[PDB]
Amino acid sequence: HWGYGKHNGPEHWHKDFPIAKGERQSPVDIDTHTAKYDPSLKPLSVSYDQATSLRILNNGHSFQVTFDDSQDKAVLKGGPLDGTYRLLQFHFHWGSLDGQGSEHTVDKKKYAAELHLVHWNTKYGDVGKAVQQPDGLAVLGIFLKVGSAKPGLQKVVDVLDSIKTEGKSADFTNFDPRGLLPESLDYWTYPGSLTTPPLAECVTWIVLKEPISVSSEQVLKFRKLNFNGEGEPEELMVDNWRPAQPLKNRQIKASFK
Ligand SMILES: CCN[C@H]1C[C@@H](C)S(=O)(=O)c2sc(S(N)(=O)=O)cc21
Ligand SMILES: [Zn+2]
Repeated sequence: HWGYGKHNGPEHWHKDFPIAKGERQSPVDIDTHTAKYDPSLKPLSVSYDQATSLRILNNGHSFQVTFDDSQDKAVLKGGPLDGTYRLLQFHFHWGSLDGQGSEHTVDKKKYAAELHLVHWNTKYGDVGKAVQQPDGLAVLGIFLKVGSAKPGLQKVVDVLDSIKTEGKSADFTNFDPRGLLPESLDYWTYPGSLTTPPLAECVTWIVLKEPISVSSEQVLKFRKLNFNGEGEPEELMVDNWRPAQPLKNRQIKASFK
């Protein structure tokens, strides 16, 4: 029922999910002059060497790649986190034009897209329990700007025509998510929420400072996906981003000066 259109988009979500007007909603604008450098923050530890991707699917809101999270194969540790978080899936948010598409903004600047790598805290046993806890999820957010092609993204781009419409999925094994990371792991972090329904306030956000570059031809392929199912009127899957929400009583911390 919810989506990103005029009649079911983010301005309507509160009617079904009242937490939309909550105290720790995401995304937010990162004001770089107001963020606080925190020397107590540790470097991120990203251990994706043993990642096992399974499937790629169009869920009607985005496309996502899912991973085997039945063991500690691909994990995120360190940074602002206590304990071990397992990689579950990644997905993107993007725009109709190159000047919009990211969810987070930096000094009000929007990027062409935003990549979310979603991880859940293993102390809670399964992702469903984790979403009910204030430290249940950690999402690594990476900005995409348009420039040179990202070789590590091309395998994803090449299969999108096979999942054009809602509900379509395909086998997507042996994909290495390390190919999507920037060089630097410097980051901002703040406590927030899922950016789609159910909008649960269960996420430690880790947003990387360094964007990755993708080519115009790569992003164009994202824009050819459909929100609709096969045999419904065609509606292009674009602008699947939630606008920035009020920071309220939160401080954004930076790992770097
Ligand atoms: C379409 C629903 N997506 C929801 C529910 C679960 C799928 S999830 O994996 O906990 C997750 S992560 C994000 S985001 N955009 O904050 O990273 C949204 C979602
Ligand atoms: Zn997302």
